[PDB]
Amino acid sequence: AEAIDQRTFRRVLGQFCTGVTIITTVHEGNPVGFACQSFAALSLDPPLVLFCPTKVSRSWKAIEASGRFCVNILHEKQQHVSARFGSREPDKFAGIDWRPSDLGSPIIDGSLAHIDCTVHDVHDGGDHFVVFGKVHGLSEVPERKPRPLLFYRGEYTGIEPEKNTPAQWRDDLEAFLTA
Amino acid sequence: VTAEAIDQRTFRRVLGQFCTGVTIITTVHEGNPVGFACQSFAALSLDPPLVLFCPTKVSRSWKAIEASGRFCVNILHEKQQHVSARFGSREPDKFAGIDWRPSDLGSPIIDGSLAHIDCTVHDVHDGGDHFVVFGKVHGLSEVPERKPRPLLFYRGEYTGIEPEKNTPAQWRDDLEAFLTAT
Repeated sequence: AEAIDQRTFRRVLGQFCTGVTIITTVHEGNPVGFACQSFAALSLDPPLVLFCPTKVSRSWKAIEASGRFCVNILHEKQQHVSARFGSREPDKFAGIDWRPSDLGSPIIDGSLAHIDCTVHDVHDGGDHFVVFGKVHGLSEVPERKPRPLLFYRGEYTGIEPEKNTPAQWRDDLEAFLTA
Repeated sequence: VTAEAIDQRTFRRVLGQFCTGVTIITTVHEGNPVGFACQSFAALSLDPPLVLFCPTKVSRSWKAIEASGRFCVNILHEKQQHVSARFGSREPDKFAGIDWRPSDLGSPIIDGSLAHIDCTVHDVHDGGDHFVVFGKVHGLSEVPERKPRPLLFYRGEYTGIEPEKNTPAQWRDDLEAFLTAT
């Protein structure tokens, strides 16, 4: 009954659709990363983001040690990259083109956007941590078609661009960070 | 030394490249239903079962949620763009013309939503010009069943999925698996 309760959490929370990130660092010379969907924009002033690694994550411990990370937001053509980071295969950056950011963290070629960060604060979050990052630089790749990789009810998907609709807002007290 | 190095227009443009669902987060306070639209939501923990959301420090709804001690998260269907629009307006009664009923804890469920999650306030942290609020999950539901077509927000616009793109996914590394992985 414990395992069924956990299956229900996974299914119901899966109804909230998200993009997909790879969060990366370099620790003593080698590139390190993990796939993550528990990402959000947090604050404009100061500029902050958050992400939620598991308490058992090996990749987060490398980020904690360096104090630096880059967030790569994935394009739908990068489904293979996400699958690679999700596996137990060694040498995860093999065959994947990348370059260091201004702070030294891996930027993956072909992404929609990247965000160059330092670790700002860390909190306990049950069986996960919540990590705040301070933003030091960011950009989107020009002329790449805006088609994000999605994750919804346990499967990869993408958008139908014919559905794109302008949004108007008036309540300034509750403004989205991205409007 | 106080540093200002990030342009605000650039922040909004770049962070909009991360696509999200759309929620309405609700409570009852001083005999009235209260709610707001929010994209800063995430699944947080399995054991214990937790979620998080991030209201602005100036939020009217957060003051009501803080006082009552409880909230319900409603995940919207693509045909509910009109609900998100009303909650994003300055109308004095936002629940007018929108069908709703109380959850087991006593917070508004929006009829026609894809799913809802019934919570109590668990902890609260400072997050710059926002707060980060943790909720303890007491109930959750994805019925009555509706065709699985979520309302999305991407690059400052509403959108939706192409269901022909839906593809199964496998995850061998248990130490890093998503909370919602099958």
